[PDB]
Amino acid sequence: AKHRFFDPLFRRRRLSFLDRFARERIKGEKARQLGAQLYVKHPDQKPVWP
Amino acid sequence: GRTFVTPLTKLQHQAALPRSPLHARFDFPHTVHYDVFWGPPQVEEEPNKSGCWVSF
Amino acid sequence: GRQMMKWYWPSKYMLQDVQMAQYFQMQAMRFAPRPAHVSLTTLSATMEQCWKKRDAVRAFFQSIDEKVLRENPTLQDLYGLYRTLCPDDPLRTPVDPALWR
Amino acid sequence: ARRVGGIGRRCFLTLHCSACSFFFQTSDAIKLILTQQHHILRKKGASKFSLLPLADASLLLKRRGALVLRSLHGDPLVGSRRQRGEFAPQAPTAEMAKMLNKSCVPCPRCKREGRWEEG
Amino acid sequence: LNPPPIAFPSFNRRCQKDWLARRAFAENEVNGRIYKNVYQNLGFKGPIPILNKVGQYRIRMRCISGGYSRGIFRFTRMARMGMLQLAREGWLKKYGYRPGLF
Amino acid sequence: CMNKKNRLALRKRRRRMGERVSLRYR
Amino acid sequence: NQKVTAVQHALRQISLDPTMDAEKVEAVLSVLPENFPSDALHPHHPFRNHFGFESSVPYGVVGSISMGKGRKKIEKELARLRYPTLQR
Amino acid sequence: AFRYRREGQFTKFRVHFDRSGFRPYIDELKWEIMDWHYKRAMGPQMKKTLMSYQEGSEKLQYMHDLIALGTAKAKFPHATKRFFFVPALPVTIPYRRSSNPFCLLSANKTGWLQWSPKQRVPFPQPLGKRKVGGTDPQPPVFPK
Amino acid sequence: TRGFRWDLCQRGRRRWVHINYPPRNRSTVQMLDESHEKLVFVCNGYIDRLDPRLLPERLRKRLERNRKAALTRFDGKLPWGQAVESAIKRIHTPCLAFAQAHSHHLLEAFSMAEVLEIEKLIPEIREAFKASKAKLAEQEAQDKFTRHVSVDLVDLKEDPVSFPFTLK
Amino acid sequence: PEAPQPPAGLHWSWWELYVKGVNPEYPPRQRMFAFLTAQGVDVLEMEIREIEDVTRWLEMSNVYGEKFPRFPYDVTFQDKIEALKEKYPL
Amino acid sequence: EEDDSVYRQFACMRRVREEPRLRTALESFKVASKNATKTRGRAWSVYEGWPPRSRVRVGDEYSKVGPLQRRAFVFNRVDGTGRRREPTLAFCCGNKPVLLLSEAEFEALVKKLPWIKHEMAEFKKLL
RNA sequence: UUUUUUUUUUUUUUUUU
RNA sequence: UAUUGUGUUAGCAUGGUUUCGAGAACA
RNA sequence: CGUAGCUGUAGAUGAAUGCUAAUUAUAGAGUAU
RNA sequence: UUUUUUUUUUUUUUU
RNA sequence: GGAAGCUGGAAGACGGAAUCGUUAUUAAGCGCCAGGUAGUCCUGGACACUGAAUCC
RNA sequence: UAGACUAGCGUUGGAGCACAUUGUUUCAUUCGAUAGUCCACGCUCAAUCUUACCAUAC
Repeated sequence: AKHRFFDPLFRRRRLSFLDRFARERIKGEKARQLGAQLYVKHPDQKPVWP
Repeated sequence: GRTFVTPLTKLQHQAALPRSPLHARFDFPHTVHYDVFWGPPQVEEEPNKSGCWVSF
Repeated sequence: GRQMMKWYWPSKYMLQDVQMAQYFQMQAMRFAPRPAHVSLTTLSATMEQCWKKRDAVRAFFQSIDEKVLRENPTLQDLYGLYRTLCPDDPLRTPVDPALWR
Repeated sequence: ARRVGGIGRRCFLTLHCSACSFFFQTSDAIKLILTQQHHILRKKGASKFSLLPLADASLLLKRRGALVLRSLHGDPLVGSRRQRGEFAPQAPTAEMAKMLNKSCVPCPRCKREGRWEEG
Repeated sequence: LNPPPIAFPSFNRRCQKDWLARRAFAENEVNGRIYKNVYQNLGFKGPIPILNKVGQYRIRMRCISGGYSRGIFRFTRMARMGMLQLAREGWLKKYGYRPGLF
Repeated sequence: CMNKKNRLALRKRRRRMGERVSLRYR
Repeated sequence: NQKVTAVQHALRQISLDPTMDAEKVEAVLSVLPENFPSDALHPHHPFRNHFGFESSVPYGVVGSISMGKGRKKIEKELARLRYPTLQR
Repeated sequence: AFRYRREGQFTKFRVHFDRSGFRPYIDELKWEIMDWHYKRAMGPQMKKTLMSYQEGSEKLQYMHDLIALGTAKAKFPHATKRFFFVPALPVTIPYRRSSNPFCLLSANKTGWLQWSPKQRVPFPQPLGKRKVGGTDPQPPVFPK
Repeated sequence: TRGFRWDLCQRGRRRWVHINYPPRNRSTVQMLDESHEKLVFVCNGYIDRLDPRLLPERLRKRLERNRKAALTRFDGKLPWGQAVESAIKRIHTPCLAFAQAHSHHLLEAFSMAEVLEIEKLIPEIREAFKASKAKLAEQEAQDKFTRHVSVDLVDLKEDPVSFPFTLK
Repeated sequence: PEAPQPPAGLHWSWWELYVKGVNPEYPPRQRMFAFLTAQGVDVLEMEIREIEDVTRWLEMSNVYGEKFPRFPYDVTFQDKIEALKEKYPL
Repeated sequence: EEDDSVYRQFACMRRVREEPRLRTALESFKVASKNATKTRGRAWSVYEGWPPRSRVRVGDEYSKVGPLQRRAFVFNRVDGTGRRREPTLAFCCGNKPVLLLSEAEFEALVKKLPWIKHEMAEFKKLL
């Protein structure tokens, strides 16, 4: 079991994008493409971490 | 080129040290004072805590 | 150089990870013993050697005057340890003035 | 009322002499060493002989001579505006006394070797 | 709504640039004295262009809980709003802060 | 030290240290 | 530890192969640092007094990413000297 | 003349920061405020993982002791409890190893400290209705 | 919000030949990509010289006193050619120069006559490179030890407080 | 799964974990440890500020390829490796 | 208090009391210092053994005082690190504002020489 | 208070050799 | 021991914290 | 500490302080009249 | 103090 | 950018009208520094002395 | 029953910062409008950085 610590400010931001991902409407193709590579996977389950 | 001797090293060479604790080096009264900082574990060292002076 | 560096917040991507694998290892090794005895081992198995050569070292102090005892770290310690095995051992009239021993 | 030296009659610009009785401010120190340059040069034994023209007595009183003396004398009493409170200027006679004694400059009163002191 | 988490500042390019100059000056601090020593011994005053980009004066005060480069003190190291939020959250009491006095 | 108050202070301060500065104007 | 080491190493010269007839008394008194010059302690620094004594002051971080640091390569040198110099 | 009421006036307006007995406080708060968030986010998470598998938890600990020391010094029969796991977290504050015999952390020989499962006196006590920053994972919502 | 440096507002070293930096009818550059330095381009030259012989008696006396003297005065030349332009002689001659890749700064220019002389001296200059290669090995051994460092004291260091001394 | 930690005196050393990159789980540091160790440098006794400085160049020269070793004052990447080796022999 | 009756009767203690002069100690230090720093001690070896600037061809290179040239110019330029070695060709007058670097740049000049020669004639010569 | 590891231009980033 | 874009339209008339301007605190 | 007290000058019809061929200090760089 | 001095006063302290 | 020497014939004795407000160690004068992480203000912050009158 | 009156006392000039008319490839995006979140605004200090602007290019 691994649990990588993350910035508390990033936790709330992650849920903000995910909440409106499959619930509300998001415009622009670039926003979805770039937004599907940072909040789509859990920080602990990522392959590489900065 | 030149190979001189530093003043600090010169003093070290010329110094009559005592042979064990029971031998008196000096022959006059002298008082030694120094400040020692004690307290909880500080993340950083406190400056101005290394003074040493002698009075006679 | 060291004064200006003390600014801003420190790095956040270098914290210790909460790994369960390392938690069990720390608990298992927490109850380890302390068989160091770095000082005791040196003294041990040494008194027997002095006892074997007790007669050989008995004449060492007879031919050495008290005024010649300048190296106390090697002589004062030896004299003290020797008396432990043989509490009574009058070598000559002169003795320590209750200061060096 | 408006005396020089304040209540304690301070004097942070004069230097005393061990021999004889004569004192002068740091302003006259620069002129004395320059005027008596022949004695100093001969004591030790072109680039070295650069201040020879300044030894003239009349040249010092001209417009050119007035600027040369003021250039060397930086007015140590004047400093930054933040040098207030405990950070106040001290007597600069410590540096002047060392140079005046090492250069072996004769005293105007009596011809003597290094005999100056702080005072 | 939700006051900021004061332990981790947001992203700021200008804030990071100021810290970059600090590291460069520390390594080059030794070279700065060498440039002044050689000129002093020879008795000639000249410029040092290399010190422009690695100079000590290039760095200035900045807000850690911020990114503005004005209104920061050496005691608090925070802006007007940085100190207000920190003091109102109950963090300075242990450090001898009594707001009763004016 | 731009006004006559602060500027004159410097001249008066030096007068108490064992120096004589002209005073006169400003 | 440093008292026993000097004493134990000195018994080798005292064991017989009454008095010593004043011929081999100096042998036992020559293998100790007390009556020996401190000039041969370091060939790279020929001097009388260069080395001091180490202190017992705790060092290191209680807990951080640098727990296994101890003393630096250059710091260990000054830890066994009376004071630093600038003769090297 | 009030003497005690005017104490500290001299070292308030007529003293330098580097020429006074006042010590800085920002240095200590730098490493103290950051560590608070670490224990809050990783606190409940560590306990949840420990309690995830109730039974068979002591088997892993028992086997680990057979590799480090070999002989299980804390071995006990089947009719006796082995140990109680306590959720602990690592230390992040770079404290100095002081020589104070009365200190609580100077004699620390491990990089883990116990965590209180319940606290009745919260350290970050607010002075009003304001909440603590970074304590609202779920985003807000407006009536719209 | 003043300027940083005042040196940019002054004339630097004379270029001997004056050429208009902004081109009007310049061709297209070729090659000089991998090096990324000292690009080659063609331009128009303009030579200029001054011969103080035709000057009047009034101005010639002062001009010579400043030029042929112990030290230069007023750059050793008169002000702008308000009245001396009559004696100024300039001949147009095509020339070329080099410019920096990224910096885009002028380095120097060469006359057309000097350019042809370089071609005729190709055999003479080519053989000169062989002499330099001979000294390449000799200077390698002498220039390698140009690094002063403090003597290393540690020697994979001992713990020499008192003991060990019998161990030595 | 996990390597042991036999430090001196205690039984835990966070310094060796960070330099090896086992605890931080940083791929850039994991590959750096196997590189410097082969060169013969005492990485275990290096400063915190110097370890990251060298690691930055390894990743920068990998993603973009070994084609931009430029440094101020015409310095090559090989000079730093040789210089550091002398100060940290094995 | 020191007793001189014991040091005279023992040679081991006599050495410690005796304080060698600095001259004797300094002599040994010179030998040890040179042995350790065997690859150091010389910094500037481009002394007049080869006179700086240039030695192969000197005089009348680029001074625009007369028509045509006489000889070429070749020398070496020290690198910014003090370890590299490269030649030099360009020499205007002492300062050398423009440097042609090693023969890498000079090789391209010869290849481009005929191209510029045929272009300058039709560029502005006829106008 | 103690003096040395090796070394070619008038052309020392100003002169028609 | 640096590390998750934007110092850009849009705040009086939908805004969280802070605050200037006017008015009030009694049984 | 400043206006002090005290005490010399002109009991100011004329005390305004900016303009500048030119130096003092900090700074890597604040230059030209 | 009739062989004594030869003089203005500040914003922490004789715990 | 700050200060200083020398030099000195920059523009002013207008108006007893009028607009900004002070609840007395208030008002009116004069003097000092603490911070602004090299210098760098006539503003702001902050201390001390002389300190009158009116129907408020 | 404040302002209104009764004392003292700062102004229609020459000077520092700032707003504005007139210049600008760039001369800092701006607050508030008449008793003021208006002139040293978040200029507790602009000689490079602080600087968001323009030019140039990687």
